Amino acid sequence: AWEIPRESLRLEVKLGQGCFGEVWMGTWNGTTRVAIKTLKPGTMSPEAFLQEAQVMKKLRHEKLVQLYAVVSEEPIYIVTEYMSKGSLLDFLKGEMGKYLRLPQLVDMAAQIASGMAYVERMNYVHRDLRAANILVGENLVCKVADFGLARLIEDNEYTARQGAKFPIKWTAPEAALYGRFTIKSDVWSFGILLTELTTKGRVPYPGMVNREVLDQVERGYRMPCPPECPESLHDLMCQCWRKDPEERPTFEYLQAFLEDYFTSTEPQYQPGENL
Amino acid sequence: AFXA
Repeated sequence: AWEIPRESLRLEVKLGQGCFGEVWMGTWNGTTRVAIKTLKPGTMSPEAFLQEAQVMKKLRHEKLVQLYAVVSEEPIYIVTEYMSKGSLLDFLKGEMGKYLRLPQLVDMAAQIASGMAYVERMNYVHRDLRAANILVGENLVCKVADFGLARLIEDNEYTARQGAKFPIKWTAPEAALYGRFTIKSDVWSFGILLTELTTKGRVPYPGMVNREVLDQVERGYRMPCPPECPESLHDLMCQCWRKDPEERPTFEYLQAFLEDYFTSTEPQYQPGENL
Repeated sequence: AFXA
């Protein structure tokens, strides 16, 4: 069931570490370049994971990081397509961040929307869309990673949607408060992602704590338009942040709006200091 | 999750 022997993998170079595990560049079957994500034991049920992996395997799209194989025994290994430029969040915060302007950032958003539009077409739900879980490759290619993992995490505080490991600031209120995760809560998160892109990786709701964010957002608060960001793009964010989930745009719409942005919407764009 |  896409399950492979652990010894068919060679984990060669460390690529990163996060709240729930590490990731390595390596070789599969001594011939194939891959990445291997490795999960801290106790993070999720091997059986529940193996079941979900069968779904993850079916998601085949140029803008989704492809699943190749798994090792379901703890520590769980997830074997995927390898992307050479790291997480989008780190990309935005690092040295290249200074060279990115609105046209690059909008194109990256359009690519992400394209992968998510496939997820949407397939009637699936990501649950944790944000720059930390997007990967960058050569030629500023961006792909969505880690589809289907969020639901499986068993961390104590995390299952209560609280604590340092649960991304409250990136999560739609109905999902954060009530666990109502849908493609429309993914759309909200995409709105937050647009803010990450236009602020070069700044945390959302700067200076606000998690509870304050939830309270304020429920009362109608929305993040403002970033400096040098056209109001039309902030309007798109605000559509993603509509209180009624059904009234948020589709990813199909987001993709097309972003792909056409500089001819249909902002043909008069002039580069600024940052965007 | 793997990359912070």
